[PDB]
Amino acid sequence: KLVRLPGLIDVHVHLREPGGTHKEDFASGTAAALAGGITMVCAMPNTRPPIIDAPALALAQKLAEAGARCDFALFLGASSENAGTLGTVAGSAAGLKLYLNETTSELRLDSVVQWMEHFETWPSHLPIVAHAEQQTVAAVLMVAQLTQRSVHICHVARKEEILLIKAAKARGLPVTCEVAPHHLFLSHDDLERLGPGKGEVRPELGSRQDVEALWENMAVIDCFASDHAPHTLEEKCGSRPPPGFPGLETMLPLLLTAVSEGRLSLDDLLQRLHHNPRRIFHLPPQEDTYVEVDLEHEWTIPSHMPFSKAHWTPFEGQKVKGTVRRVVLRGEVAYIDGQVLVPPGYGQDVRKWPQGAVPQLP
Amino acid sequence: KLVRLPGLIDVHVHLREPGGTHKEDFASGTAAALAGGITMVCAMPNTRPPIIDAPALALAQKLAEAGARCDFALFLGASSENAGTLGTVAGSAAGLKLYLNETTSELRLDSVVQWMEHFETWPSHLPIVAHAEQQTVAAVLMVAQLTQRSVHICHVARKEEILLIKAAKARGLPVTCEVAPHHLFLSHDDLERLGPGKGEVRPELGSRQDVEALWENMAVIDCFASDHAPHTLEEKCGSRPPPGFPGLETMLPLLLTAVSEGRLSLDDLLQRLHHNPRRIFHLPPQEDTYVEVDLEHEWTIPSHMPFSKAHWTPFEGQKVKGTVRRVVLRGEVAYIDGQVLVPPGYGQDVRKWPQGAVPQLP
Ligand SMILES: [Zn+2]
Ligand SMILES: [Zn+2]
Ligand SMILES: [Zn+2]
Ligand SMILES: [Zn+2]
Ligand SMILES: [Zn+2]
Ligand SMILES: [Zn+2]
Ligand SMILES: [Zn+2]
Ligand SMILES: [Zn+2]
Repeated sequence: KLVRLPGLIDVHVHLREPGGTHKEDFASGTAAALAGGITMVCAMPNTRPPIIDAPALALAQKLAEAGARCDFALFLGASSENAGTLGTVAGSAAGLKLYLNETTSELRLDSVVQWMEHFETWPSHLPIVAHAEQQTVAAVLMVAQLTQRSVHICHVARKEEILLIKAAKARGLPVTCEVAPHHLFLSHDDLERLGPGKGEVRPELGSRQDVEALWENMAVIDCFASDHAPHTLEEKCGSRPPPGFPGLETMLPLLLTAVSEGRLSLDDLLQRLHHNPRRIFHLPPQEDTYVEVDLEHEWTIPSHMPFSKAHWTPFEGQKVKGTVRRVVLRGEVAYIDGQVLVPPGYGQDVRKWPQGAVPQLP
Repeated sequence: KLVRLPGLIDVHVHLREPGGTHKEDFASGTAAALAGGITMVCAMPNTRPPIIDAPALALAQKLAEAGARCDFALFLGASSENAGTLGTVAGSAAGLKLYLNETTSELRLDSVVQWMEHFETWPSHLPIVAHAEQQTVAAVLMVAQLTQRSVHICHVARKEEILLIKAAKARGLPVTCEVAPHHLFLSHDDLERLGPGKGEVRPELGSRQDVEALWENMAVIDCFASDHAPHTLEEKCGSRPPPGFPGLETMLPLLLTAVSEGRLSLDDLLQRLHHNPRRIFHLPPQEDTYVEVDLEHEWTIPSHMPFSKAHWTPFEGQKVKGTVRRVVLRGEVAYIDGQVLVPPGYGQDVRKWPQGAVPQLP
């Protein structure tokens, strides 16, 4: 009755530690990951302090080693001051994150020349990922070509963006991309229900035509990733709502529903939540690690999932078919039927495993 | 000084056992694989008897389990009589092999309708690979679309073929392909040296323009695979030369030379000899497995490599930079500097590992 999947990987999560632990911490965010059938996460650097230098990375690594329940890697963040300074720690990170649209004064880059400087100084064998919306996708692709290296585009959300990436791939350019579940399963049609606070997300929800273009161009999508961006309901419904949705606990149930409906195959799903994340980010295998899912159980997403401290979900009310029943991580039962069974600190930094270093020429 | 690589995978080898063991056997062919930095091979079914039914597969599995020194999976072969009969053993094979051009009376398919029948009856979640040259590439792609599933094209050798596959990928069709080293590093210019016997291979050596098109379209190539096709020198130089080159021991040195010359990156190589083979064929990770290579040592390929019983090589005289120094397979030293150190039978059938079954819906 159950289907055994390999350990799934989410390459785009915000776990809020250090500095935003009321929204989520490593322990709660990785519990959410396990309950969503995810056994490895890559955590983004827009924490407080942001992970933009070696001291901040060192702090975040110890906090994750002590709090994470699943395995992880941590991104470094590009700033207006750190190009050329990250070489000694670069290989210990998941990759480098560029925030190319509206952002915090610390990750903010004010000039494309600063993007160039990062592409030129970051080690050429290590991953670079970009938050790049609309024409910014084209712009960062140009910078990647000028510096003759690859780039990965986060959360593609629009017909415009997926078709641009499609055209770049047709020209043989080294670009990969990911799509988040809210851009496949929500649209403008849902903003009346969500309201302008809860509905705030970046990239914003697309039109029906945007959603249909992403599905029609599934072949262009290399990865799914949640962009798990937990904020409390008070923050989402308050005066200055921060953008973002929680998504770790809902991503796999949503996608399994789509598999059961024949919208994509099980293999299509596993390429995008396992094999392609591995190969783009050079993430190591996890020994004795698997996820058991039940594809027959129909349920309705409630007003909040059990684990994320966000304590809300934009998918409330959607019917899904597909449940995570059991997760085994490195030989230990990590999750069964609504209970996480590995403690904070069980998770490890995969970049410290010998098989987790990115291969490079001498 | 040494570069650590993961365990490399060759998805296209002919190991000649059962029935052609003077050309190669599991023990000698997997020694050649290890000396070439390969830790897992997928063996083709055109043996004697050919692996076209459950009894033949059972025999080949035991012979491989007893003789293989590295890990393996075995292909089943499509015949004019076995469509609809392989369902119980299909999941235990690497995949199904279709020989669509000139071949033996046992793997010979006389009608595209027989290709259709195989695409319709072989389990939809399991791999299908095709020897398909020139217009046969287009024909098998059509059959794949009619049956709405994927196909993998073996040894792409011509500008015509890579551009057709390129066009299919631009239309979002589920097709992958592999290229063999002789089609990247040899051409018509080498036939005078090789002669018409040694030079006989299928697909035949291409023109300079074919070779240049493959390099220019590297982005379209998903895998490298040797098409290791050992025949003795007596056979290659005799009256009716069989097509094929040995290649396990020369593939990685040739490609490392190209990396050192900047023709492709180390990552490009590892996508094509590790990550993409894994994800196309759902091959499991190998624990505690790695290859150490030396990228500074310049040497000239001799008249025969140490291990393959073929006892000849078409790459004789080429200068290479790159050597396999050490291979560790599942925690045991398997190869050092010209000596294989694991015995016949150390290798295992990866499809019997829990992590080596192809995931499928209930
Ligand atoms: Zn973002
Ligand atoms: Zn991302
Ligand atoms: Zn994000
Ligand atoms: Zn890798
Ligand atoms: Zn062939
Ligand atoms: Zn092949
Ligand atoms: Zn072959
Ligand atoms: Zn797989």
